[PDB]
Amino acid sequence: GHQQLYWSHPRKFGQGSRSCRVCSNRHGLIRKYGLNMCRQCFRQYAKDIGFIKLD
Amino acid sequence: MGRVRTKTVKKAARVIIEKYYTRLGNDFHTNKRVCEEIAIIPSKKLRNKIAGYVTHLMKRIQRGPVRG
Amino acid sequence: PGVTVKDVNQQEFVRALAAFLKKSGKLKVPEWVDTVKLAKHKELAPYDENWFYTRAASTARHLYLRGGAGVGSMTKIYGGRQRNGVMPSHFSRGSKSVARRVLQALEGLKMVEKDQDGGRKLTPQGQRDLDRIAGQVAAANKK
Amino acid sequence: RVQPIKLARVTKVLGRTGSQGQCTQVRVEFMDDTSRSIIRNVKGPVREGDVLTLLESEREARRL
Amino acid sequence: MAVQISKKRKFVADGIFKAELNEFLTRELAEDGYSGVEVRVTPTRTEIIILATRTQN
Amino acid sequence: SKGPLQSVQVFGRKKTATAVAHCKRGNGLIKVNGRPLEMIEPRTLQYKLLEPVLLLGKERFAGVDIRVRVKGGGHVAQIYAIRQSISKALVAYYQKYVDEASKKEIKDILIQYDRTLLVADPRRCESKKFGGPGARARYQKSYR
Amino acid sequence: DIKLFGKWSTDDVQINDISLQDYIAVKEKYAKYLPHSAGRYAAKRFRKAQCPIVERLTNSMMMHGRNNGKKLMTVRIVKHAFEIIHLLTGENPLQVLVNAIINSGPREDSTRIGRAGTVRRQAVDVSPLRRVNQAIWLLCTGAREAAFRNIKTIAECLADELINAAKGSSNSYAIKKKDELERVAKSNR
Amino acid sequence: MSLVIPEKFQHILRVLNTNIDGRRKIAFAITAIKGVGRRYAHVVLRKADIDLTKRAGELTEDEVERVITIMQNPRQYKIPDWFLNRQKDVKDGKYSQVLANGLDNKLREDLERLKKIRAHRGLRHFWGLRVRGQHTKTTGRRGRT
Amino acid sequence: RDKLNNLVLFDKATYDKLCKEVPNYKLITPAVVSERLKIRGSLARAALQELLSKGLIKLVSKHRAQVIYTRNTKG
RNA sequence: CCGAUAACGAACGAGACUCUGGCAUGCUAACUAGUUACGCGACCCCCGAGCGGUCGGCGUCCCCCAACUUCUUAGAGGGACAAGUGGCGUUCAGCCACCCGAGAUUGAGCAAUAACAGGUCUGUGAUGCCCUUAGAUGUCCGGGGCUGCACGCGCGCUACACUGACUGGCUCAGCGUGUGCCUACCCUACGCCGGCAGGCGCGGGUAACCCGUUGAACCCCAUUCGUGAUGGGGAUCGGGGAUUGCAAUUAUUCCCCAUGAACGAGGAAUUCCCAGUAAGUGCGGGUCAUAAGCUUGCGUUGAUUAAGUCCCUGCCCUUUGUACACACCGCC
Ligand SMILES: [Mg+2]
Ligand SMILES: [Mg+2]
Repeated sequence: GHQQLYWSHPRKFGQGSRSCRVCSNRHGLIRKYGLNMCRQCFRQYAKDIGFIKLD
Repeated sequence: MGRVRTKTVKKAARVIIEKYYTRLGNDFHTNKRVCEEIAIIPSKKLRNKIAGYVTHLMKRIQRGPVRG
Repeated sequence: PGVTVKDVNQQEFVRALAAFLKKSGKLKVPEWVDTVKLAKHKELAPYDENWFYTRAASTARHLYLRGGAGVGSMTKIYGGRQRNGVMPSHFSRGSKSVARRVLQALEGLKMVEKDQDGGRKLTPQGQRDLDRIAGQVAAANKK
Repeated sequence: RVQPIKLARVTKVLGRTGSQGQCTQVRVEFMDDTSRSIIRNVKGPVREGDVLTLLESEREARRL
Repeated sequence: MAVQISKKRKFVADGIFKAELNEFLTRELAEDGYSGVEVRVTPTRTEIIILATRTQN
Repeated sequence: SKGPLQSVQVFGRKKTATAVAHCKRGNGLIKVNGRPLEMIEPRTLQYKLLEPVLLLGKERFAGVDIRVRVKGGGHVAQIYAIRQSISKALVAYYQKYVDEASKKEIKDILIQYDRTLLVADPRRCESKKFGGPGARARYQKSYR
Repeated sequence: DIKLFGKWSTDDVQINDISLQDYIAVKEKYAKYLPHSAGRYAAKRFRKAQCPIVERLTNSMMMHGRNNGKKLMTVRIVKHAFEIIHLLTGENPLQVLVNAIINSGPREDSTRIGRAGTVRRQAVDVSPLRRVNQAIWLLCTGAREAAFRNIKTIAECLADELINAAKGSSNSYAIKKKDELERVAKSNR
Repeated sequence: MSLVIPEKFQHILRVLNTNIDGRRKIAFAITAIKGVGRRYAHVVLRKADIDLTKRAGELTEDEVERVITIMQNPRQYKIPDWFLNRQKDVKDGKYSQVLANGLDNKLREDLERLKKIRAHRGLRHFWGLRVRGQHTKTTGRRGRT
Repeated sequence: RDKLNNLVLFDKATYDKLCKEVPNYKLITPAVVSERLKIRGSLARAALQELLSKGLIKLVSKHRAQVIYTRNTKG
């Protein structure tokens, strides 16, 4: 709560630095092509994004 | 194995033979050309499967009656 | 009856050139030649203590075949399999220092030079002697 | 007492047998005497027209 | 351009914009007969046309 | 004996290994990638490279000047692409400038030796599926 | 004329049995300069017969994982093996190859499924295509284990495997195994 | 010139405190010493400036004494410091190479001082476990039972 | 099938035996002669190439994996 | 599907469809792909080749200072349909063989009516209900932990060797990624220092422009080894050094010198698989401050066996039995 230690621990890197841009989860995150998307969320939004399972 | 024609191609071939018997013939390429215009088939793959069956029935009908 | 280095066996050409480098006392060699291995992935130093002449002969014709090749290009060429022990094998590039020393030694012999871009390319005197040894090794081999 | 080994020429393939398709009944007439033809149960791929060895003569082929 | 981003990343970013825009519009106009949306993007401007059943609402 | 503009270019490929043979009028010689066919990397298959020139002899090669550029594939695929490229290039050049009656009397020998010397192999590769290490191989499954 | 490996004409070779004469591809129209041709001989039935038998030998040599695709190695293996037999016998190595296959061809076998309730092993004959396939496989697997833990080279151990089989000296792996298959067919005929 | 075994041949001979074979190649035979690998053998025989195609039983006496002083005093003959065993040692800070049972004495020294200082690594050594952090839940059961 | 104890080098009994019997039979390979003479085989490679330089045998193959020699042609 | 036929005609699913692979010297075009021709060269030559040979050397959109799309890219089209022949078959649906053909079964994607109290509340600002809610099961910080080992099981990788390992030389790919709203994290050529891991300065690249002609491994060519748990094996462990991070001990990873453990083809059992398939063999992506023995792809080398069956194991249909219908995990 005090400012010196509330955010003292850095997260410049690692798995905690990155989160899903739809649900803030940190597991199964796709970082390719700047996606930054939780994978279940990406499977949900793939059609709107433009990804098609041609085969 | 696995060269059995579907009822889709079989039925369509019998229709066009009945409706245009004169314009057809014994040549596959001629048959697929006349089938190109008289009927609206979207697929070339379906198109020449129909013409293949029509050329098969043309040999049958020139030497005997058939179901159609 | 003109002969290019491309028109002889490269196996016999390379050893012929290294013997010429052995005879010509001009090519300088460093003092660690009996000590270090040729690459990261090698389990043992080369059996020929004349490996430096062999390698200088190799990189001589390599710069003949295509120019503009630098140290990283050289370590890529001479790279090889690394067993990785229990891990499955991979590809490890050659050592930089061994290739650099060869390039700077041939530089000192003055039949190779820096390009307008990076890397090094043969001098006209360079391919002059290369086609000279290629012709004579061809004539000896054919008969 | 040992019958001479001879050859038999395949005429037609009867089908498969042995409860797994491993064997194959076949009708064969000897080229020594082309009148006589028996069924022999072969092992392996056999076509029609090719010939095959026979260590005996009297033994025919039953099912399986 | 170095200030610019790669074209592959650009199309991904566009689809990200379209997906998020569609979801936000869905959750905002859920009762207002929301149907769909399209975007036309030009260097001059970007246009958003929302297709719905009750536009007067 | 001096006829210019007398040249063809015929490709040939197998397993993503294209090999374009340039053919033109000239004295009898052969070179791939700037080196003769004899000085090649898989010298155990060096007989297969000189196999086409052995079929119809060097006499039908003495009036021609052919050089090949090769890219792609591996050692075997390059060699096979090269030998079929040579046969296709010579046969097409012969068909272009002189009679096909004598083009046939070498084409028949080529096909009745090996049809791959004139007809490229249609097989390339099969994609990998997510159920096993390879195209059809599947990972080990265990019930206990 | 064709000169497989630069020598060893295939025009003076003969096949003594019509059983395998129509299934061996050593003839002139099946005479190749090298035992290497990716001719798609396994695409459908009864194609492997028309594939040259020396090509089949190199095919049956690459075995047991560490060399399952090294056709170049099996070609130089049969190349040196042809030299070795040609040295110590002098006759046509393709001829001794044909004779070795003929001898090692098992003319009878057991089906092993003769009776449902209890294993019976009904004795049956062997089709020619099985004759060559088993004969070559016995020769190649004999060569495989003849030099597993000794100084002997793969080319040499294959060579004496072929020589003993072709001469019927019964000290060959192929002759022992073929004889064993005959014995059981006699036993349960 | 590929002749018979010489009269001055040792079929088995003693180096330092232990025996090394003679039928083997010189570099690959002196590796039998507890502390020399194939790299060390090659690089000291190269500095010894003698043959490498002859066996260990071809090693005449002056060659024997030549190569043992090399292998006991490597740094004094321009062997690099990074080639050594006890580089920048914990006792004297002095580069050196350990051979024969001298390796076993330095190895024992580290193990007993690790137990003495009661570090985690020494405790694992004492308990007969692994030290490099590798897992033990599934493997290593042969070493215990 | 217990042990081989192959001889690293020649001696009185074997060196003369090699020089008297080797160039007589048809197959002269390092593997064959090492089986016959219980020699090591690295020695066999050195011995055969010295015999080839002595002109008692003729070279057939000269391959990296296997080198094969044969007896001289009688005439 | 064809056929007998109280049925006739349909619809879903299969198919059809989309993508992908092979062929078009057919069309459309390209300095971010190039190819032939030519002008300078550089070297080989010169016995004499001279319209000689090599060049990923330089130029001919440096814009007036060549043509063209064969090779590359990718659009529009075509092309294959059991179409030709022969044989079998009720002579019907089809099957097999062969000529010509690039191709005579390319792989995938999608996928019915329904069922599994199947898995997921730990993907979600999806969610009912319950619990907790200031000494917090909210939330932050620090340390430990998810690794911990008397043992059993599964997926794997490395090997048991000479078809080999080491040393050197020669040497050909294709997928595909590459500088960030948050988010401080990119691929990297060259030159120099270091043996190596690495370090320093200039570059290039938001990309068919640079890395990169992706100089990959396997394989190929020569030397050594020599049947020895041996130069196989690199497990275990000691010492030292670098990179990343705020932090490396319970060792992140990597590099070097050491030691060299079992393992000599594996019981009963058991998995996967039919053509560029298995298998060996590397390389990308995802994970990533650091990183693959995993996974997903890509390419290279490349076969043996079969064109059959219900014997085993499963699954489906028909018949049959039913006191089951919450439907056998039932009723009783
Ligand atoms: Mg479908
Ligand atoms: Mg060590």
